[PDB]
Amino acid sequence: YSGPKLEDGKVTISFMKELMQWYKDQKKLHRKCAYQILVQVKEVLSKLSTLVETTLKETEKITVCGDTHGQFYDLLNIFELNGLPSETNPYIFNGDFVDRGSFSVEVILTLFGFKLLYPDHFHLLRGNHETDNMNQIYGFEGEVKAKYTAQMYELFSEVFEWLPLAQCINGKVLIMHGGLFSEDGVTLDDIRKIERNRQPPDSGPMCDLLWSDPQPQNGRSISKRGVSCQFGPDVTKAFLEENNLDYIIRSHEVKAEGYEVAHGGRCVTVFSAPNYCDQMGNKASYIHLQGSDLRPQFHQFTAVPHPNVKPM
Ligand SMILES: CCCOC[C@@H]1C[C@H]2O[C@@H]1[C@H](C(=O)O)[C@@H]2C(=O)O
Ligand SMILES: [Mn+2]
Ligand SMILES: [Mn+2]
Repeated sequence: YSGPKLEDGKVTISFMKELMQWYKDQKKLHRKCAYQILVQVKEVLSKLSTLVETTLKETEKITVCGDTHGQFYDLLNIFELNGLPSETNPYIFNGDFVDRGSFSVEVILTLFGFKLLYPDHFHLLRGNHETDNMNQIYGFEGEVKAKYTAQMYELFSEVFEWLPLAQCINGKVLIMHGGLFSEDGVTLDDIRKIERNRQPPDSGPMCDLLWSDPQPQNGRSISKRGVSCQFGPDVTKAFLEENNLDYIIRSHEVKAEGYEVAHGGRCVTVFSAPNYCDQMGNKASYIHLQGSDLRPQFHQFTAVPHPNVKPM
């Protein structure tokens, strides 16, 4: 009976510590508490712009993480290496929290819980895996149905629809899960105006932000993924200039080193799922930014042990 409980229906730091320990021990958060986090976080997210704009004063830092894919024990490792989230220790998790990994429910409810506890200092951006098509195929819909009910998954889907699509730091660093656009002339204004509470279209700004990848050569190509595009160093350069930006931070691609600096330093990939699917053997990384110095400082980390549940 000693499960983690909300206090007056609200998330507290005490609750989060209890939750993370509960999840470490492979136990289930009660459906009614899961429900409350989901409805409350939907309210919080629905009030946000499609483009979150964050001001980082001279002394403040922020941590940017890439894909986590239900690798809950590696998530806790991030917090042990880099400290728990707080108003003095803000985080951005750049999409793809669920699917692939076997602890997606644990990752996402932990992330939502911290979103509720620190709404102004804990940021969640939508990934391509925070969608129906992907969830149906790649594990999350199954996991929710196994641990809770079909109805619970519908609520998760409707919550994902309210996740912002991009974040801009000090008007200079733009963060999105996928990347830049299939068409020329897209601006920050276009992004702000995206009605995001939906499943992504097959093409468009919303699709691109979740799906596109950088390529080494100039111009654009059809995506190997079958949706969106591959964009070259020249595409990046122009977009940044037209929008008065310094560089972009994206995720969406595994790197053996857990990060990649491409397009002449203008396109940065960060990936936070080490030894992805227990198979890839890749390192992962998180990024430190300061605002007195918006240049990314990379921190590589390796996978930690987890209980014997196979991917998917
Ligand atoms: C094309 C290969 C690039 O790496 C693929 C990675 C493995 C997972 O995370 C990314 C990729 C993505 O973000 O879409 C994969 C996935 O989420 O299915
Ligand atoms: Mn992705
Ligand atoms: Mn991914």
